[PDB]
Amino acid sequence: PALPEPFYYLHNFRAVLAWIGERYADLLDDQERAFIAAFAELPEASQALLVRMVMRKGTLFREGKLAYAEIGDTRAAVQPLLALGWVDAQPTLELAQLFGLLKKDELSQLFRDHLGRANLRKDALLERLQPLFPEARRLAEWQADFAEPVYELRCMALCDRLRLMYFGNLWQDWSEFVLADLGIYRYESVEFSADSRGFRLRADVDAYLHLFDCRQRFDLGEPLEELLAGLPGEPYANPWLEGRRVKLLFQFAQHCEKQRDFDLAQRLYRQSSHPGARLRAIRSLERGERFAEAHALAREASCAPESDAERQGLARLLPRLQGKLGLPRQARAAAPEIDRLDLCLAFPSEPCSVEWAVREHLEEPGCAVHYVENGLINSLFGLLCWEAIFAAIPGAFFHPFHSAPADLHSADFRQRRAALFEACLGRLEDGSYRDAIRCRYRDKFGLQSPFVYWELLGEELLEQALDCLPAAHLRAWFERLLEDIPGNRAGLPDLIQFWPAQRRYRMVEVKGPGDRLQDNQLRWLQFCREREMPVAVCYVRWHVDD
DNA sequence: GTTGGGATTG
DNA sequence: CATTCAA
DNA sequence: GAATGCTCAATCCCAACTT
Repeated sequence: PALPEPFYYLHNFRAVLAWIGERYADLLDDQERAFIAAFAELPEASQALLVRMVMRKGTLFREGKLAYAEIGDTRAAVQPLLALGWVDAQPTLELAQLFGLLKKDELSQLFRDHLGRANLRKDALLERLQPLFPEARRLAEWQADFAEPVYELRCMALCDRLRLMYFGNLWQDWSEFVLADLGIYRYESVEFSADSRGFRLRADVDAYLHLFDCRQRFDLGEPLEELLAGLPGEPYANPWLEGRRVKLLFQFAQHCEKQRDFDLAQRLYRQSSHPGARLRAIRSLERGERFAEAHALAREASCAPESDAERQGLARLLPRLQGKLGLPRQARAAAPEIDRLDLCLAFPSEPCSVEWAVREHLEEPGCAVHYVENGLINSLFGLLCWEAIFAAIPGAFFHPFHSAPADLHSADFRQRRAALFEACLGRLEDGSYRDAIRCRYRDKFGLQSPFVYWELLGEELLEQALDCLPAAHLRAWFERLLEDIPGNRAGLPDLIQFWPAQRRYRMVEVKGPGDRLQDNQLRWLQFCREREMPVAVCYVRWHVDD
């Protein structure tokens, strides 16, 4: 869609280098400063060519796929990069990499004397020929008549280290700059300290890179024996880093449980503080026929549960373990009688998921039904509390592209922000919360945020929600979300219906045939019907006339 | 000729 | 989380 | 009662599939 400067991407890259120079100046090593300075020495076209290679996929390129008009002649622009070693000409290629660079026609002809196989695909061709050609070669040693040179980028690790230093993570690309400049991504602007940055110590960057590496190798099928040997056993000082580690241990354990190695899964879950891990360790011990440990851990956990999810899970585990130890059957109570509404509806032909069906059936004159499912309540929260969620609390925002503060999932996130929350939530006690939300809605429309789904929240659903929802219910929900954000942001009922005449609402969780209530949904039903909130669960059967 | 997936571009 | 498994 | 399969559209290139 034509940004006016043909070098827009190079401009952005220079912006990141400068930014890292001022904010990270104390964290950079010798190789890094040499890279930034050397890059500043490059002629514009070689700078541009570099950034082009960095932003594309993989490290290997054919000269002809590197044509660009701002740069002109590619060979000329690449020569200064060859002199620094940041690009190899004539690298050494594994057969698979040769297969990445080459067309299937060229490859079919090249090895034609070893192909009697069949007409068959490219990946199969690679498979058949790999036991034949294990030894890597330069491109010239593969075929000497191939007339297009091939370049390999050699600085990608140092670039990824720069990316992660600027963004505080590796998932965000440099195209963040162009997508925000084009208005495809619109981020809220925070004014944060000129000393604000993602990483404090160099070793914390080093560690993020090590965990990231570990996840990569695991995803490639590496045995956990050397994976675990490589991880640190001791927990990290930096807590947000210990989150990454602890998540990784968690997935290792899940993989183990899949392999039915229950003792190791238990071990790995037990050394992780990841939310829900203790539960998975009890359940793993039970699966490993280790009942006494499972029971012990379950009693430990029930003394001081981590979450409501953990309370609910122990409620099933404990009695089954008690039974497995031959302990007396302990009396319990029935579920709090979910308030249910049965519907027998036409068979659609064709589907038409069931939630749309109930939503149609419940919509009459006078009744408005919306398929929202925790997007409306979270949105109302994010609108009211916007000014606290985006507060300039130090270390919460270090660059223009945050969709959420960095500490959003930290334990004292609310404490750090305390006043500003009881300010915002306070507007629920006077009348001002409606106006405040409508203005925040108009001001902030489209801005990326953790809790506000704008696509879902049209002006009409906003107005009906505002005038039909009690403020005290809003406060109840909003405090429940704040208490544990990541465990409570999901599970609200599929539908919500409004009767704007009498300003009334009811939420409806929809369940088709073969559908049952998840755990979080059940906790939200319990929470709602302890407030005498209007929730109902709707179970649907289909009618086929024959 | 003709789709369809993935890399690329702004 | 929406399909499969267990009596 | 429980075990498990990081968001844009428009465009260009290359593999696969028709007769």
